[PDB]
Amino acid sequence: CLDGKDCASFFCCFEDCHIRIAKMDSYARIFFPTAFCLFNLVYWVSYLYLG
Amino acid sequence: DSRDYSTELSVTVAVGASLLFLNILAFAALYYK
Amino acid sequence: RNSRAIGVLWAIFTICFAIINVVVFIQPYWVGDSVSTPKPGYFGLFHYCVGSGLAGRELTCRGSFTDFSTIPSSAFKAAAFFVLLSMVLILGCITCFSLFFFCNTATVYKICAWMQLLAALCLVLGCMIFPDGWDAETIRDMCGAKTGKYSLGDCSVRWAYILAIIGILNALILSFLAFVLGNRQ
Ligand SMILES: CC(C)CCC[C@@H](C)[C@H]1CC[C@H]2[C@@H]3CC=C4C[C@@H](O)CC[C@]4(C)[C@H]3CC[C@]12C
Ligand SMILES: CCCCCCCCCC
Repeated sequence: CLDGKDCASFFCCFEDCHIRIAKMDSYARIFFPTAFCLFNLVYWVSYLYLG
Repeated sequence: DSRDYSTELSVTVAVGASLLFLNILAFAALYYK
Repeated sequence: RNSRAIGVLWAIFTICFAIINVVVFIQPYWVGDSVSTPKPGYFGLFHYCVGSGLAGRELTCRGSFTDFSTIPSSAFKAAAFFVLLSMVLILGCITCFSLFFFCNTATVYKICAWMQLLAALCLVLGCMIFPDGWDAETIRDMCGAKTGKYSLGDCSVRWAYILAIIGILNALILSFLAFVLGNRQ
């Protein structure tokens, strides 16, 4: 309504959203490893150089 | 010793202001579209 | 060319904000001493060092977020908890960067927009709650008697507290950037 669109829809992408659960493995194969690495990285830093 | 640490505050304020100015410049450039 | 460029720059700034967030979380140099301060030292969310004052400083250091019997007050506990949620949320969106190959951009940018906004809310709530924790007896003893709730007194805000405010503003502007990017293109 102000250079954007309906506050509810400009923010929330409820449109076209979901029976796409079948692709979850394809997400997890990237989502589960990557997250661990991030945590791992932070962990070591948080105890090695600056602990 | 220093007991105020004024120089540290000044330099970190400068760096933060620089980074915010980068973000604001990016946002303005995107808004011009 | 321009769209992927602004996306990459937004991702880089998001990573920089994550570094700032973890740095302000870990470090104890939030609030410092002054000449009027009787006992030299410093303290943060969980980790704090206080001077013995025998001959030099000999700052004994105590406190870690892992232990919950060493936090001066529950206000610092809540602040540390909220900064934990902020760090977790920003790291979650950094993970979501890797989700672009499968999900469409218009949804992933929105997901990080909401995640960064939630991280910003958590960080500002923690920052608001942190001054409320200066009523603890150790903080009063170190800073001074007149130090209290929203009363710095002898002590002063160090680089890390204002750096947390810098991170707050970064979180807000990055959230707005992600919101506009998601609808754009
Ligand atoms: C997997 C993703 C989504 C979230 C990961 C969050 C990680 C990075 C968080 C969760 C708990 C956190 C730890 C909690 C407590 C402490 C003790 C403190 O004295 C140093 C930091 C340290 C060691 C934290 C480091 C970061 C940490 C390991
Ligand atoms: C091309 C098919 C395989 C893609 C797998 C996803 C990348 C590897 C993640 C560890």
